Amino acid sequence: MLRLGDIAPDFEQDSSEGRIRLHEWLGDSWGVLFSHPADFTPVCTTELGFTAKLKDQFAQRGVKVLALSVDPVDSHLKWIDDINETQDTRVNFPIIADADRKVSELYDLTVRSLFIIDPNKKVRLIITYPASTGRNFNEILRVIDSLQLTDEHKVATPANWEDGDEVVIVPSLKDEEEIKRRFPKGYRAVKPYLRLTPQPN
Amino acid sequence: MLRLGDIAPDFEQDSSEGRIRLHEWLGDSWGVLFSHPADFTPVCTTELGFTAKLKDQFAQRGVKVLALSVDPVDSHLKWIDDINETQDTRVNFPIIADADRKVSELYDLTVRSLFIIDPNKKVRLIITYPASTGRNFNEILRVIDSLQLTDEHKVATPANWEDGDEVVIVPSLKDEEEIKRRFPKGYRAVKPYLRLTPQPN
Ligand SMILES: [Cl-]
Ligand SMILES: [Cl-]
Repeated sequence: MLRLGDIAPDFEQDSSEGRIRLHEWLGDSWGVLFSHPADFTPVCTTELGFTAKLKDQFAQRGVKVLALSVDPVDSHLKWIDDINETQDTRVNFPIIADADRKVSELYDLTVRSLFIIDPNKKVRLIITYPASTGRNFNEILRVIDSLQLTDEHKVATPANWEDGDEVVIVPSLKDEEEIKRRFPKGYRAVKPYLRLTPQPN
Repeated sequence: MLRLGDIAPDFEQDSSEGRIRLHEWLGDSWGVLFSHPADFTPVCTTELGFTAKLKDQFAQRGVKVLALSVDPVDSHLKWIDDINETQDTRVNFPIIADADRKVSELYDLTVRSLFIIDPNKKVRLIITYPASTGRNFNEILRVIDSLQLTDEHKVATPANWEDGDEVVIVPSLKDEEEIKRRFPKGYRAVKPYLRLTPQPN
């Protein structure tokens, strides 16, 4: 029902780091909300492990990270021992306890979803993966870079774009003077609808 | 409404390679159905370009690839010139023309969706990306490898798993004799719920 461009619903809820008021807690930065169906599940253990190891990577992009599970806070803190010990890491982000299902109803939640939330609290990507298959975390960082650049500049990122790669002038932008103004590096109209420009940063 | 574990609805429809009866056309292999909102759009041009370049990669995994757009077949064939010329590639897969919206209603279709379909015609992953952001195609191949392995073996793939990496005994499998039987390479119970085993292939 929740979809891309909708506002990520606010909530107040207990976490392994205390009460989180989502919109306040995010403030200015981008957000990632990772859902886990249960505590003490194996793929999720490796996922959180890896999310902890990429803390520098998210902070450097001004991204704040939450995890969400129905199990209570005291359970999350036992699991954080498991994750720390087995994944050789330190969990350094909040795990929400949704023991009343307050957040789970709002985000329309065997599959596990991930929501990327922008500074205006808009949902910018929903990724749902089945229990069988852990996530690739390079892909969420890449997607965040693309999202940040395309909010600041009138570009889209092509297939197999990585931060720094050549981009595409967004098709809606047709005014020649505004293009000249926004892209001093210029562009190659390899087709009239395919205007390739250096990443303008 | 369409979801993971549902059957990918069958359809007969015109394509740049002729009439496609999806279930027949897939037959035994895995499927990827890539949706594009329109022909002659820039990100999609790079996406199809790249899908064409990975034909060896999909075939080697016994995966068949379709693209879907509302524009008519004669339009797809003009666009295939554009894609061939600008992407330095040869489009070698069918692009469905959905000029009656027959397929678009069935798959519940600015965002563009991708459906991974197994040999039993079940939907195994839905990925929806916004217009701003081209896909990473390493990630769809990785996901396919994980899906194929977890259908054949009672394992899940951990975070940042690549074909060959160590996996996890699926949590539902508890019978010790059946574990011994299925995993002669053995496993490390680093926790009772986190049983790491070599990729059994
Ligand atoms: Cl690249
Ligand atoms: Cl790996």
